[PDB]
Amino acid sequence: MKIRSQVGMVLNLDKCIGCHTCSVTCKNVWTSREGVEYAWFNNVETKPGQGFPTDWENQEKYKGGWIRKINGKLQPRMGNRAMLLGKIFANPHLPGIDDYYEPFDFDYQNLHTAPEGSKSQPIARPRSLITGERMAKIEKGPNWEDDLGGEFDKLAKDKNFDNIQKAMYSQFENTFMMYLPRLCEHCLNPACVATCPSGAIYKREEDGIVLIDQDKCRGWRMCITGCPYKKIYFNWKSGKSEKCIFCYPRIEAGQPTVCSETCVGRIRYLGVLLYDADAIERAASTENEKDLYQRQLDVFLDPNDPKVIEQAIKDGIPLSVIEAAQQSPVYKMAMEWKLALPLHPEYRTLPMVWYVPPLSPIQSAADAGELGSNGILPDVESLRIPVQYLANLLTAGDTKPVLRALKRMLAMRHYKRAETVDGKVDTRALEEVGLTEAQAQEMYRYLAIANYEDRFVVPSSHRELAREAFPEKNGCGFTFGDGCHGSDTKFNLFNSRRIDAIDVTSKTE
Amino acid sequence: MQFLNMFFFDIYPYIAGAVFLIGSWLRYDYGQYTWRAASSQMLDRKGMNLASNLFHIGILGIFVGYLPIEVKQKMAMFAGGASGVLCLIGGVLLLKRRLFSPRVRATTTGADILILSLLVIQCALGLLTIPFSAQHMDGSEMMKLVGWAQSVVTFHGGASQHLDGVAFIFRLHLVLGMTLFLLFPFSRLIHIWSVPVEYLTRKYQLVRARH
Amino acid sequence: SKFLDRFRYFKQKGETFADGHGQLLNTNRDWEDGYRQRWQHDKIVRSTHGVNCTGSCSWKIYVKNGLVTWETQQTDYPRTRPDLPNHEPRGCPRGASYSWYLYSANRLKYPMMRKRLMKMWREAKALHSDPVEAWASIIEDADKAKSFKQARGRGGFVRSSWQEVNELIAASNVYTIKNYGPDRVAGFSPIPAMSMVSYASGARYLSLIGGTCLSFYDWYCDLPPASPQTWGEQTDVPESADWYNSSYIIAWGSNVPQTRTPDAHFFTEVRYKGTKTVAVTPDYAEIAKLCDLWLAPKQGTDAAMALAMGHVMLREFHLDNPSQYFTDYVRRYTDMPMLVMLEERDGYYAAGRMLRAADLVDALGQENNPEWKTVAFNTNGEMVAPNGSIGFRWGEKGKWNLEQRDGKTGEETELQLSLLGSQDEIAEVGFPYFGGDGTEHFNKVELENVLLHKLPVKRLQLADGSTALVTTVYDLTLANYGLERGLNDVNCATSYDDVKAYTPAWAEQITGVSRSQIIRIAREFADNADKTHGRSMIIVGAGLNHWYHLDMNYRGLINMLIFCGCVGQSGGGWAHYVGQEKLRPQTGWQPLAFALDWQRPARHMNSTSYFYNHSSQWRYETVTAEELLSPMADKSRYTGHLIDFNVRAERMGWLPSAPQLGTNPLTIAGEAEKAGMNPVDYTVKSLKEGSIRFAAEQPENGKNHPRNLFIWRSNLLGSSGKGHEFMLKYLLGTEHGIQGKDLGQQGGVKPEEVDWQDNGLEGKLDLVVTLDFRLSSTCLYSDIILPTATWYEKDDMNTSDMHPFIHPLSAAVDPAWEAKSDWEIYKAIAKKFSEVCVGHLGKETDIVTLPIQHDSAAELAQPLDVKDWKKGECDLIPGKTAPHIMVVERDYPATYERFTSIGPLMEKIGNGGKGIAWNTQSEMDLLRKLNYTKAEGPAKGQPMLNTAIDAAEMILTLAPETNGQVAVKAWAALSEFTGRDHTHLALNKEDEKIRFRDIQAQPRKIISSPTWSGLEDEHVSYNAGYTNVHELIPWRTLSGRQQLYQDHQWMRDFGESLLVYRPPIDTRSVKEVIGQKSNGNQEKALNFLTPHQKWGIHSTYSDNLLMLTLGRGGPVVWLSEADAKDLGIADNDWIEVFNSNGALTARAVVSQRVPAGMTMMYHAQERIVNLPGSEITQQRGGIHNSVTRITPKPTHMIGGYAHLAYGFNYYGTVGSNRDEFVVVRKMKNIDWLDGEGNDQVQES
Ligand SMILES: Nc1nc2c(c(=O)[nH]1)N[C@@H](/C(S)=C(/S)[C@H](O)COP(=O)(O)OP(=O)(O)OC[C@H]1O[C@@H](n3cnc4c(=O)[nH]c(N)nc43)[C@H](O)[C@@H]1O)C=N2
Ligand code: SF4
Ligand code: SF4
Ligand code: SF4
Ligand code: F3S
Ligand SMILES: [Mo+6]
Repeated sequence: MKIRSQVGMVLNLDKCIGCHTCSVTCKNVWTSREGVEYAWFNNVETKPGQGFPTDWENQEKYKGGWIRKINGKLQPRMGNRAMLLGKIFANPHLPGIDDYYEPFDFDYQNLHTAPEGSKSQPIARPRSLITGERMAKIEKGPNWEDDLGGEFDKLAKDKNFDNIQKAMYSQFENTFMMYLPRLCEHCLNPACVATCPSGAIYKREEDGIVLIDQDKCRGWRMCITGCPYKKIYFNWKSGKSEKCIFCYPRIEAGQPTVCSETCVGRIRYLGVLLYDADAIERAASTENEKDLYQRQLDVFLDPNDPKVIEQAIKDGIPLSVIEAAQQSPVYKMAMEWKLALPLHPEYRTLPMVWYVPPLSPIQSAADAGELGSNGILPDVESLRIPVQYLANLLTAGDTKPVLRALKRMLAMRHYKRAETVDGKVDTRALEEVGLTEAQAQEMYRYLAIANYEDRFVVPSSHRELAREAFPEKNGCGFTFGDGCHGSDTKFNLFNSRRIDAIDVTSKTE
Repeated sequence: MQFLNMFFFDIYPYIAGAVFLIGSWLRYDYGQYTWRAASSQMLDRKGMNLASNLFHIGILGIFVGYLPIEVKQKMAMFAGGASGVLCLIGGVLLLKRRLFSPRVRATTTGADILILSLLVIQCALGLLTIPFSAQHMDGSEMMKLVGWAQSVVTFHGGASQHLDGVAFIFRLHLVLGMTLFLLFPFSRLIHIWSVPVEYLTRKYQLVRARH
Repeated sequence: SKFLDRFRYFKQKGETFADGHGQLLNTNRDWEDGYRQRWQHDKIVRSTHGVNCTGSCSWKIYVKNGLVTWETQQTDYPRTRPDLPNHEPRGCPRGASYSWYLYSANRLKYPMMRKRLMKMWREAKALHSDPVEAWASIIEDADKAKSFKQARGRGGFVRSSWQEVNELIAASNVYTIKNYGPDRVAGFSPIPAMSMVSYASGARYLSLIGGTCLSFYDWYCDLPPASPQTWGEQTDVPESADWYNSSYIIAWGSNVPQTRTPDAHFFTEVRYKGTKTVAVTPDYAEIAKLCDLWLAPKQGTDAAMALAMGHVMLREFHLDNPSQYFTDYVRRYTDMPMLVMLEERDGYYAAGRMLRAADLVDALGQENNPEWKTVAFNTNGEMVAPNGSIGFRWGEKGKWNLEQRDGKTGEETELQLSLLGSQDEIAEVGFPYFGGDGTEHFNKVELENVLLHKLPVKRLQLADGSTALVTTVYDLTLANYGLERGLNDVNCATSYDDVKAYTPAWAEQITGVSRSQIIRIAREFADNADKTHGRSMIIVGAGLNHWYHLDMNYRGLINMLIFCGCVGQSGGGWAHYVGQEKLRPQTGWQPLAFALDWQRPARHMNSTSYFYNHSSQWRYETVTAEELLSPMADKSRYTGHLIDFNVRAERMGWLPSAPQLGTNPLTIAGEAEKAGMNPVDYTVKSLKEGSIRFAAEQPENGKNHPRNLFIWRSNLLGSSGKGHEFMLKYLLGTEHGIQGKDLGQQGGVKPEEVDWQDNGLEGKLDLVVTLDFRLSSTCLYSDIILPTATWYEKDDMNTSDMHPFIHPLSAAVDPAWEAKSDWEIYKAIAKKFSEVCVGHLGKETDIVTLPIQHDSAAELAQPLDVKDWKKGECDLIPGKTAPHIMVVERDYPATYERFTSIGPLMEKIGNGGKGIAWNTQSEMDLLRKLNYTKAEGPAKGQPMLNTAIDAAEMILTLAPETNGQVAVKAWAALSEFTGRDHTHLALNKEDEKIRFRDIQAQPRKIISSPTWSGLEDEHVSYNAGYTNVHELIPWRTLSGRQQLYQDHQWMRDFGESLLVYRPPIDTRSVKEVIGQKSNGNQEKALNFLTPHQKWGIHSTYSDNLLMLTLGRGGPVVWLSEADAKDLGIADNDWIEVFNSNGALTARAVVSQRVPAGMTMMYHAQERIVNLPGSEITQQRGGIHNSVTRITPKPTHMIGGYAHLAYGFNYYGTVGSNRDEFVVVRKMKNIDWLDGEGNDQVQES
């Protein structure tokens, strides 16, 4: 029993408008450098589709995530320590840039400098950002399948259509599409960390953010394969890997991540989750993969339980963090309401970025239809997105937790309409799914009204604890190059000293 | 000739060694971000699996090499012969890719061309010495080279004397090989220092405390 | 030493966890500073985007290293009520990418000029010391003029200087104004709401010098003529927050998540409140993903669905089981109880004009404007002239209100709806039916061109001794819908399954939507509205409004909402969202933008007629007015080319003109003095005699075409310009891709109001000047490109229809390189013009034509019919049967001093708009203190307008929306007309004064204003028409109520007196070119739709690498799988789309969500990125508008008739475009035409 905290995220897919604003803001801030111009820490994909990189969900091809051996032990699908080391000279599963897309730019300047007397109107053609050569044609992009862009038989190759008779969805009337925005899951049992030979990747103790140490990373590029979500991108220029860093510079003072605060749909929720690190391996190694979801909920801890409080304090969790955990929207949606679900819990990484499945227009039927248990509003059975699809995406194939979430959402709707339109109390739909009026009114507060202070409840990472914030506050930022940053030993070959440190020791004790 | 002899085998080996060691330490302490393998696999996968493995498995087998002395020569001529052939094939393939694969050539640095070219040359020379050591199956050639090497690493003056009357080809091989050490800290070769041994016994999950 | 740390190997190994599965390390983490210092910045500056998206989102501009590096949304908007979600963060993907422009490879840094033009300019100046005479030597030489016009869009741009371009612009303006007339100089800039002062910069300059200011709302086809028709209001809608007060919403032809991104959450969140949502789109659009039900009617047939739904509603909630709420509502707020006179036809009657008080004996006791007051029957059988009719607006006071009172005795009355049960007899009235016409691409339902219905009527004794039959609009409406009422009408429905005029079964054939779906939703919608008292709403957009028959689609939806009493209630109504048209502080911005502070009036022009005429698209017209006529109209009383109707509209004072007259309007006064009469009379006499003619009659004589065009905040030649190839050929004089032949070549009928010539005049524009920050397509075809500041480098203001907040644009840093704000660019042009004009123009006198204005007393022009003075049907009375003839004095040498100072007219005359006026002296005094005043010069003592801030402050201080003080005087003025007090609407905010610097600190909510019809309150959200319904303020329509019946002669004769289904018109643009230039691959005809894209806002951001990387990397076209497979097209193949108007090239996006029969090239991807050469024109591939062409509609030219009277962007012809059809095919040769030898060839 060791309590640790992390700011988790929940994305309400039902409210996602597929706008990509989250992707653009992340790109401008973190990945506009040559070498990672093709990398999209945050990217949104339209489903059905294979995604970015192409078919990333196909773990048989890419070898990402963990597997549970016969003996019950966990091992990266890539292979054990030695097997992995044996692939170091040439990672045989490594995705090529073409699996992402060849980054390109256009010769805009030709519009400006075209010579006098051109035979035709000038134009700006494409050019590779990798070779600088002229590109005859752009054949791919990071969001190439946007809004069902491509023949159905191509998009339906979607790993999530497994075990589903998809023929019926090729019919115009049964058409359907949803959006899947995604970043790094900042897992509790990250495969990346376990597949990096140099130990360059680590999970921060105080807030659970998983980072790739840019100093220590050696560019063995095995981690990229290890991540079953393909969220680690090789910086082709620096020779090192980079990944979503959960905007820690901001989270550290209590701010939302850029993609969270910039979400136009107001679908992202940030809230603390307390977990028992000592239960991680036990939970990620449960025999049946359909139990990983529940096994993980069991690893999370109740923030109002004084037993957990005292254990947290004893284990170093700051008071303000405990406080935040007790009013965490992520906890209300994952633990209480059961609306949020993990993404591919079967990879056994214990993902910390969860999702609320989306509703959808009712399916095609013989006639206008009949009033169901929810009146003019839809019953969960009438939704057009095949529920089995959502299950392959969020619950290892188990449709039960997905139906419960979808039903409760619809239930909430039924109750609120009774109230605001008929001016009457009607808890029939709520009772049917097991929610009380109070839970429903609260769900409505966080999901519908969604005040800024309720969507983001990020506590401080407290950079002052176990460190020396004073001399840092006085000297951080003066990057003259003292060459003493990064090590604990004060000795350095250039005979220098740290700018943000006090070297004249007090003689008065 | 005698002057060049003392320079290349009495002095130079210490210049290259001083530059190799202090250069590695200085680049490690002040160039962490520049310390990487510089993989280029993602930009072009074709043939990298075969090429890279041939080269690495080849060159590494040679170094594991670098029971009387003449037995060792035999083993080194056939074992080192094969590894050197695998290595030379891999190297040549890696160089052809670096120079002519648009994506690799466009994003390469000069040092990558230089260091890989010198290694292919160094491997070709190595193979060319085989027929020369074949005229001294008693291991007499190998003995001289070993004598020199041991004198150099124990800081014993006169090292070049051990090389008295050895096939000229062995001279070049030694010069080029020391030159590689000299250019080591300023090329991608620094990845060699980082061979991930500790990984075989490391706990899977890593967590860094507040620091 | 990082090396020495490696020795503390195990000393950094703390506790393990998870039974040896994990290890806690105590090692250095300083490296983390790496990303920390990237996030860090110098400051954040507040700014927004000056682009037409309706977003109006305030952003945080980050400056790091003294440069703009990125941006993130501001979340500090004043919060909405506790029971409503707030607006933060807003924003969208396009907006998030703006930062890219600032230093990108496509940024315009210096003023540019076409090389050929510069060479002749500098050589001319060496021979002509005076720049005016220098331009003259160039422009009057056919070969010189041609050498640079033919160079347009053909490279050769060279770096110039502000001094050089400013002189040439001014010299050219002076020469043009002097030798042809001020109205030969013009400028195009749209949506002032997105950047108020930026728009005003050029409009103010042009207005001072007399140049024409081209419109945009109608030109873009965002103006729904149906609105002016029904409410006498350009456009007024509820805010997005109000969607959250609705319990039933239909998103019809509105792609909310994609085209209203920042407001979408209100739509997704309201669903959790119990609200049901329905999406109506032909394709499975993004908006469907958010709804409960998806209806997919055949594109263009929507009016049919609306009609059938209205049918069910009337049948179930008005007849079978009358709704108390609905009945009372239509009784008091519509023209249903109004009486319509029946005209005698052969064997049957036809609905004529509405009965007026003047028609009766005692004129119903109406002495003032009796012929402009509608008549109805009270429930006691007595006839009455109810309050509110537009007749009570002018010439009297206190009666222009919606109080259900007798217009004569001021007593309370109760209008009756149906005559059924008190008629003197039953008369058969014929209604027009077009549901049987149409192309082969849409289903039709054969009935009769004229449907006879049994209507209850009453015989009345008219004031002229004659007699006539009348019936109510209500009765007429139920008949038109096909509702059986007991008179046993064979053309009425016996059931919803009966295929009759507008039944669910009928619409099922026309639209393809299951009749039971139409019934269920019509029933639910109406039921919800009855239960909540109108809280049902319909979000509608360009999906329906860009069709040629937009009025039918709209009146279909409007009737549904009215029949259910939703208009005017928070949570319900007509939610029209297209462009960012709502510039809230209106009356504060107009005087600035059109120099109304110095001179009145300006020269406004409706752009569709303007371009239709000058880019000569009429010369290729395929649609005849005759084939649009009502089958019951006198075919011979409506002869001529569609353009002939425009010319008649112009000379009758209905629509504006540009150029106005065929003679320089600055010389008329000088001729009137010689003749011995004042200028006005001399003009009327000359017009009658024909010595002076309207320019519209001879657009090609060499003196009636615009010669100088300024373009800013517009990409006209790559986005809005329908008939792209026509513009390139006639306005620019460059190569073009037009494929068809003109009227002359086909030997068709030449217009009867306009001269004809086999060889049309080309290259009419002498100088095209474009202002922009990126080299757009328009810039590429310009003569001079002026580098303008991006939205992060200048100050201005922004407002939108979506929310009630007014916030600013701010300079994060000074404009990069040599860029300048639009305000400063025009300020400098004005300054140079002022000196260059000396000796050429002084204190001139200008005769200006001004069409009869809506909201002005003159709106009461022609009451019962149409009289053309040129036909001798009436005298030429300017301001009534012709346009006003105004005298405007211009002080050309003082243009600059006037531009940079607030004129004396605000003080001498006052300010106002929308039919009301007020004193604004105190505001001017305040402005003198805020902007400082002129030390000397012509404007001595007047407030200054030196900076963009001064200008912004002028707008804020003058408008009632931003100055509570002005707000009360404005409501006080309106109270005179209605007789009801409205000051209570702004009294509790009378001290409020929004300052520019305050909004930089935090966006501010505006004050309720009479300029609009909703309230800015803290208990009720802003809902359009709320004031009419709750304050009893009339709708500026003939009847005062929401008009279902349009009785204007033209509306009746064109079959639109009542709404009716009209099938997409045939542009006949395909069958003439299909197959004429085979490339070997199959060709097929498809409907060419252009909804707005996801990877740009029009063409803006289209060249932005972020948008191009997130999209398909350049111009693309969506095609259904079936259509693509039929044509041999694979996903991403190069394809060519073309028709008579031109050709474009792009790559295909094959998809299942696109229904067979239609193709979609999302709006504005323009002509500068990734386009190969056309296999059809041998030229660079064209753009989406290379295949469209303007085709005006007669019903949109109606003027001098109450609600149908002119207004800048209030009425006028529209640029519809969705009826277009095109030929599609896979390309063969992919030649880039650039000498790169990098061409390709697509197989099979
Ligand atoms: N991202 C982005 N946002 C913008 C703009 C932009 O360029 N990009 N521009 C502004 C401006 S200026 C305008 S005028 C509007 O956005 C137009 O959007 P709207 O959604 O009304 O039109 P649109 O023409 O796109 O039509 C919307 C959808 O309706 C479907 N549709 C198309 N034709 C029809 C039809 O005939 N009937 C019906 N029922 N639906 C039809 C279609 O799915 C389309 O996307 C607005 N914001
Ligand atoms: S999602 Fe993030 S933490 Fe999880 S395995 Fe991938 S990169 Fe590692
Ligand atoms: S910003 Fe929000 S609504 Fe838009 S795509 Fe990203 S997650 Fe979805
Ligand atoms: S472009 Fe318009 S909608 Fe998008 S962020 Fe900017 S202002 Fe908002
Ligand atoms: S495997 Fe490790 S060495 Fe770097 S490239 Fe991945 S973090
Ligand atoms: Mo628009």
